[PDB]
Formats: sequence, structure tokens, C-alpha cells
Amino acid sequence: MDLTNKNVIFVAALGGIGLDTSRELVKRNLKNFVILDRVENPTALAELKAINPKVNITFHTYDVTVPVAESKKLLKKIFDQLKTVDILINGAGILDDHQIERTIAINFTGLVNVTTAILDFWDKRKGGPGGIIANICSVTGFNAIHQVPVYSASKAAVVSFTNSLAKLAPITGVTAYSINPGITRTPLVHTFNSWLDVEPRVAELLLSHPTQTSEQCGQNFVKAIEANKNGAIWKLDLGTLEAIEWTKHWDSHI
Amino acid sequence: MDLTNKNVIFVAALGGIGLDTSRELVKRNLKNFVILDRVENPTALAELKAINPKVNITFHTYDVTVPVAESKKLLKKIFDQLKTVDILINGAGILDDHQIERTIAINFTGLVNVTTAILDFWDKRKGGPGGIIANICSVTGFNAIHQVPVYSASKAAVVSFTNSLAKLAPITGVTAYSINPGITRTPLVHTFNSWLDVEPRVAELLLSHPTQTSEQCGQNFVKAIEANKNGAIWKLDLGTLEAIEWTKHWDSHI
Ligand SMILES: NC(=O)c1ccc[n+]([C@@H]2O[C@H](COP(=O)([O-])OP(=O)(O)OC[C@H]3O[C@@H](n4cnc5c(N)ncnc54)[C@H](O)[C@@H]3O)[C@@H](O)[C@H]2O)c1
Ligand SMILES: NC(=O)c1ccc[n+]([C@@H]2O[C@H](COP(=O)([O-])OP(=O)(O)OC[C@H]3O[C@@H](n4cnc5c(N)ncnc54)[C@H](O)[C@@H]3O)[C@@H](O)[C@H]2O)c1
Repeated sequence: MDLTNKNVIFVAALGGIGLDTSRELVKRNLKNFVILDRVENPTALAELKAINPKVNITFHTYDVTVPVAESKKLLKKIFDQLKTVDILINGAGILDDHQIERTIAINFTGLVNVTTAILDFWDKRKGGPGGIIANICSVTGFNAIHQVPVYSASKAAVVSFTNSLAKLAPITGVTAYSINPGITRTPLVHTFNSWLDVEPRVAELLLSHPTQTSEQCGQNFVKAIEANKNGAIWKLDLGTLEAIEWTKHWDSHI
Repeated sequence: MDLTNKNVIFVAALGGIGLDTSRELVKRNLKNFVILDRVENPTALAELKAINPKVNITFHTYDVTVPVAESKKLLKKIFDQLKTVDILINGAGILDDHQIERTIAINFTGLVNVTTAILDFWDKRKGGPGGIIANICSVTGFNAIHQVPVYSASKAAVVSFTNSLAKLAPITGVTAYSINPGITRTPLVHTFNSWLDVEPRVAELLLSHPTQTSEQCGQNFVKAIEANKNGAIWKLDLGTLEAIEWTKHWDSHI
């Protein structure tokens, strides 16, 4: 994948991992870089624009928990302007096992819904050109932080969902891969809530082990995007980039 | 584990797999069998009651998609009468990838929320005796049926969540294991919707391959319950019972 001249939508581009990934993305000569995130960040937006004046950077206020109809409407506006979108990159995520419904709504349901919405424009069965989806999942989707069982379960859901998207590519025209960071120093893991307060010191304990910086994660993230491998399960841990092999425990035969 | 004289709550006891499991359970001489299900089935109720008049069987009309406070209210009703409950079986589930939110709400959020609610009565930190949770997940939670990616992801979530529950047992006193049937002939799989209609013949095709009966499933379900292995991931496929080993791709080190 050559990012020169591509159009990219990045949901949650201005978070910890998001901003460092965006800093790296705009170093490529993208045609359009469209940011979809909850809250504006003027400072971050100005910096990205400064990194590469050749890229047209736009921002839209966006919340993944809205109905699928509301997402399509935003996407229509974007596709109407750009005519083509090359990549959708999802990053939306919260870590707070006190908020059960909201964790599931954001990390799992919202991702499925944005995907379902963009399929309206990309599905080759509806006359679409196909597309690429990069989903930020998490190593916790392979093996949980059992102290945040709901967060970890929402991530196991999206690793699975992404794996299925990739297997559906020959039908839909939409390829997909997961981006699964290991522990990364951002405001996500600085202070957080465990389920039923099973471990009030969870953040302190987690961060008392090796971590990577969001800078290292961002670098490997854009590397994974350029590799552009349908069905890849990328592990971005301790500053390395590594594809993992999913174990075959069962098969539907279809 | 000896089921004799035990008090059991079975969410969704009267469906395909549920009824044949419920038959095998009542033959094991339970003291009380508490059924929580979305709709009444007087025929099934009458029959179960007759299989062992010794066993005290009650029924509550219950929908897993209510808030945790509502669930806690019903459980207080039940605990106040029974004093003790030994085992909770969470068996509620739908298969319909035209219903994204509801699939997720029922198969994932609902299971987490009943678990969360009962923990208020069982958590050893709260003066409770601990307990046992048996979660009906699915082989699709290991490897998807990719034509029902939402269903399969919702199952990957509960496999993970159950794995984490088990690891939290030294803290909460509540042990847990997953029951993962392979394809089993019930009203669930008679016919059903694929996501975005990617495969309109998904049921026809799936059912042209080997299956098991709900009777085979139910017999192996009680066998695993009697085995009482914390953190077990039981595969109940093609009339067999099998413990599978989860791959270690990553470690939180905590
Ligand atoms: N930090 C880590 O160690 C780590 C590890 C593995 C995976 N992840 C995942 O990477 C992603 C980014 O996390 P981060 O560490 O940069 O945390 P962060 O809190 O700094 O950023 C989270 C991002 O998600 C966005 N977001 C949250 N709720 C949203 C909503 N309702 N609608 C739209 N956007 C929303 C935020 O606005 C922000 O852009 C998340 O999916 C997270 O689960 C993080
Ligand atoms: N049949 C299979 O091949 C298969 C394979 C793996 C896992 N499973 C799982 O086994 C469980 C039972 O499925 P089944 O095959 O007996 O199908 P089924 O449709 O016969 O039974 C579904 C059960 O779930 C209950 N339920 C559904 N929605 C509910 C709600 N909102 N609140 C409370 N209860 C609700 C139903 O009343 C019923 O008791 C489900 O979790 C299903 O996902 C089935």
C-alpha cells in the first residue's frame, strides 16, 4: 500500500495512540485525511496540518454510539465530497469497567455499526468499489486483563469481528485487519476502573511492567497499514510489529 | 460436584438446548430449580415437574436485557426465599445478524449483567458464600461462522468474559466455566439471518454438515457441570465433551 494520494477516514484520531499514528500518517503525502472524534482539539489539528501542508485535513465532531442511520449520513457527506475513500481506520475506545453498557457500546457495537454504515458505500454488491478497514482492537482480545473483564471481552469481540470481515472480503470487496497494541503509555491506562473494583490498583500494577510509547505504536501502526494484509492480526507490543496466527479450534465448513 | 440437594438458577432453561439440559438436571435430584425465561412454556414446565416431583421447580418471566438493578430485584426475591443458590446457568441467546444491537444486548451484555447482579449476593468481599457460573457460549467464540460475524463476535466476548471470571475466583469466590456447543439442532439454527445478507442460504448450508441433537448436548452439559472445573473451556461438539486449551498470545503479567 502506497499512502501517497490516498483518502483516509480515522475515527478517534486525536487520542493517545490516535494522535501519534496521525502524526505518522500525515508524513505520507495523503490527499485527504478526515478525522472523526468526540471532541475538537484545535492544537492537535493545527500541529497535524503543520507537519505536512500538502495534505487536506478535515475534522468532524463524531460519537460512535449514535445509530447506524446517523453514521451513514455523515459518511455520505464525506463520500459526496471526496468521491472515493481508500481506508477507514477505527480507534474509538474506552477503558472503564464501571461502565458496562457504555464500554460495549463504544468498543464493540460502535465499531460494528461504523463498519456496517461504510459498507453501504463500499459493498461491491451495491455497486461499490470495495475498501480497506483497519480496526484498533487490543492484545486483551487475545488474552484478557482479567481485572477488566468487560473491556477485555469487548476487544475479543472486535478481534473476532475483524477476522470475519476479512473472510467476507471476496463477497463485499472490503478487506480488513486488526491492529492490536500491547500496553501503551496514554491517558487510557493512567487511571482506570476494574470490574466490581476487583483490583483498585490495576493501573499501578499494569504499568509496573514493560510498556511502549504511543510514538512507537504509531510508527508500527502506519507500517502495518502500508503492508495492507487482509486478515492480518497485527500485534504492536514493546515497540515491535508482529503478525499472530489465530488457532483453529473449530470450523463451520462454509 | 454432586448435584443432589443443590439450588440452581437457569436463565433460558426452556429453549432447545435448555430443555434437554433441564431434563438431565432434574434427574440429578436438585432441591430447587429456578427457571428464568423470556416467555412461558407451560408444556415444558409441566413435563419437567413430572420427571422428579421431589424437585421444587419455579418459573419467572425474565428478559436478560433489563438493567442490572431490575435483575438484582428478582434475584433478591429468589435469594430471600431459597437462602442459598449453588449454581447459575446463563443460557440466553439469539441468532439473527439483522439485529445487531439486540444480538449484542442478549448474548453479551445480558450475560455480563446477570453475572454482575448475582455477584452482589455471592461476592465473598460482601459477606457472601461464593458460587458457580456456567455460561453457554459457543464454538463460534473460538472460530467464527463469518457469515454471522456479530453473533460470533458476541460469543468470543463471552468466552473471554468467562475465562476472566474464573481467574477472579480467588477474589470473588465465584468460580466459572464456559459451555461451548457445536452446531445443535434447535429452533436457533432452523433458519436465520446472515449479516447484510452475505449468505441467504447460511442455515441450509450449515445444516448440510454434521450436527448433534439437543439430547446429546444436554447430557454432556450436565457431565461438565458435575466435573466442576474452574476456568474450563468445554467443547460440546458432535456428541462429545472436550476441554480445549486457550492459546497464550500475550500476558498482562498481572
Ligand atoms: N493505551 C493502551 O495501552 C491500549 C492498548 C491496546 C489497545 N488500545 C486501544 O487503542 C485505542 C486508543 O486508545 P488510547 O490508548 O489512545 O486512549 P485515549 O483515551 O487516549 O484515546 C481514546 C480515543 O477513543 C476516542 N473515543 C472514545 N469514546 C468515543 C466515542 N464515543 N466516539 C468516538 N470516539 C471515541 C477518544 O476520543 C480518543 O480519540 C482504543 O481502542 C484502545 O482500546 C489501547
Ligand atoms: N443450537 C446451536 O447450534 C448452538 C451452538 C452454540 C451455542 N448455542 C447457544 O445455546 C443457547 C441456547 O440456544 P438454543 O440452540 O437452545 O436456541 P433456542 O432459540 O432454542 O433457545 C434460546 C433460549 O434463549 C432464551 N432467550 C432469548 N432471548 C432472551 C432474552 N432476551 N431474555 C431471556 N431469555 C432469552 C429463549 O427464551 C430460549 O430459552 C444460546 O446461547 C445459543 O447462542 C447454540
